[PDB]
Amino acid sequence: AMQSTSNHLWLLSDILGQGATANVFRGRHKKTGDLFAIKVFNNVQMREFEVLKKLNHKNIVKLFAIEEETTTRHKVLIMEFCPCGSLYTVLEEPSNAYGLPESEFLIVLRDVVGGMNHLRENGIVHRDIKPGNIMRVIGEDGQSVYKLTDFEEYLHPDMYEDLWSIGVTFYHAATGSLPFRPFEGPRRNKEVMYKIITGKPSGAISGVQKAENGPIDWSGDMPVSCSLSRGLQVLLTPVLANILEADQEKCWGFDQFFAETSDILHRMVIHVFSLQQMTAHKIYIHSYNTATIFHELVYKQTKIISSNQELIYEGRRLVLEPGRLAQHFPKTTEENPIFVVSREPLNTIGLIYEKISLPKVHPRYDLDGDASMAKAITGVVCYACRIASTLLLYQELMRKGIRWLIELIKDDYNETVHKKTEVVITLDFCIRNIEKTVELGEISDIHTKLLRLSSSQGTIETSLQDIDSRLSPGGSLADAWAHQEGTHPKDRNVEKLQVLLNCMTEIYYQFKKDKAERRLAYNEEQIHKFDKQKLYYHATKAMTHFTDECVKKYEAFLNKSEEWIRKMLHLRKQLLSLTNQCFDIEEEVSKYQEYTNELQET
Ligand SMILES: Nc1nc2oc3ccc(C4CCS(=O)(=O)CC4)cc3c(=O)c2cc1C(=O)O
Repeated sequence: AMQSTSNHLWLLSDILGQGATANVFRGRHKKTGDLFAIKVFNNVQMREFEVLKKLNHKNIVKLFAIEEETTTRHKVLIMEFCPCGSLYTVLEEPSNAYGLPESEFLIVLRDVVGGMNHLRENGIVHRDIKPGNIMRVIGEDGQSVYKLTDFEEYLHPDMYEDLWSIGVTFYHAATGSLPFRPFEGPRRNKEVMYKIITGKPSGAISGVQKAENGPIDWSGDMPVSCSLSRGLQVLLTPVLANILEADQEKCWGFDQFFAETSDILHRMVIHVFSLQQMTAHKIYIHSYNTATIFHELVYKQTKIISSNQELIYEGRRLVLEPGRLAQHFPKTTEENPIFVVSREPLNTIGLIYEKISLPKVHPRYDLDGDASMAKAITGVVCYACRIASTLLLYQELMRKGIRWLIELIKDDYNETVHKKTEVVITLDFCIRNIEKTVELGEISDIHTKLLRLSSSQGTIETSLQDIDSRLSPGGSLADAWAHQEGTHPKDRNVEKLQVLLNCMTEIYYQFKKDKAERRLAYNEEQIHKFDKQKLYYHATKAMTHFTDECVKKYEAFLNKSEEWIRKMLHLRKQLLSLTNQCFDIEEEVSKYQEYTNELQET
């Protein structure tokens, strides 16, 4: 049994979204077989619907045609089918439980901004913009494409009794959670939800009531679990904070919103890894800005002075001209960035993350309880699987940066030998050319000064070959410990966690299907119970392997890194002083090579 039309037909089982106005079915065309989104209304239109046909944009679901059903003669809308679901469906997956991927987040912001701007150029107010009103289509290039279509938690404080729901959506897509949540959720604590919005804190964007009828934990920054880069949070926070307060006097409006959002999307990314702080970063800088502004953003994200920023890329030093535009910088990835080191001693911090534990599993056979329990616990393992791959990246980036920096130091040492041979040759060809010619005080004073030079020049040679003995294998500065301390891709730790993650996701997706069915049979009930216990042994087995292998080896590698940083900073100061002791005596032998060697006489 199913409904049909002159051109389309759809089954009642293939139902997608179910709402108050109408329901949307997955239907096909009678002549082509192509799939469409059929909207059948449960219950002026012929003009306001044909004006939505001509609406053609990448970020808007195309309304193809309007046909009338066969049996009920209901107005049926034929719309573009988006097989991936809505943004809410995307945010339901455990990998996005603590926030969208950073690249995926930019696609959402681009399509959402690009879609509403085309609707404002035509004059359509969306009123309600939630992850449910944002569909997802896979483009011809494999990247997601988000589209608006349909035009309690996403309401303005005055409407609770336009840019608001956009700020709630972007915060939801960035943290994996809502900005304003009471204790028992926005249900019976609905009056608390309104008291949270009317608190008008302005600068703050979050309000978490972690106790029943307790306080409201405000914050102006993103949570630690945010999977966006710290450079992206700095540019995102003021956009939300200025669109999340009831004051129209203090509201931004679309023009300042569209301007500041277009500013973010037009910035390219320069990947930088602070080798001394063991921190990776992303610099959002416009392609027309100069490298001076680039060093400014690095200082605002690492507190390293701009003049002290020494850059390494692909095994060599990197000199940035202060006027060199950002679009001419070398292309960088998260795995091949620009290592920044500084002569000033820096604190070794490492990666900062929110340390979460497994929530306990209840024995109550609750199809809704087990589902909401399985969703949070699988998102925790994803976060632990996320941090595990980040710690592995930090360690492998550390090994390349250290294995490079020792070659850059050995390059500064080899340049010092070049200036040493230039002084030794000058010394010998000037201390012996005097012996050839050899009124006595004018010559004996030279040898009491030429022999002081060759003596202090020799002490440089001894303290140089000492550094050459330190930059040798096993010379109290070898990078061999980096390969024998932390975790490696050979251990395959990220994949070992990904194995237990898929089993927990398959159990979650099954419990998500078990909740749709109102009740289960006796046989299916015991499978829902047996796999609910396996969900605990997988999460417990993963958290054991995560903390007792990934974290321990990481903190052992980091602790060994902080010591090696000091021993490296120590050797750099010596080699710098030893080279400065070569330049000032390269010119001290210049005061005597032309002095007495060239007397005056006709
Ligand atoms: N044009 C539209 N195309 C739509 O395609 C959809 C395709 C798939 C799904 C499901 C995938 C897996 S799942 O787990 O079952 C969750 C939902 C939902 C939709 C959907 O809701 C939808 C709405 C519209 C609209 O215009 O409202």
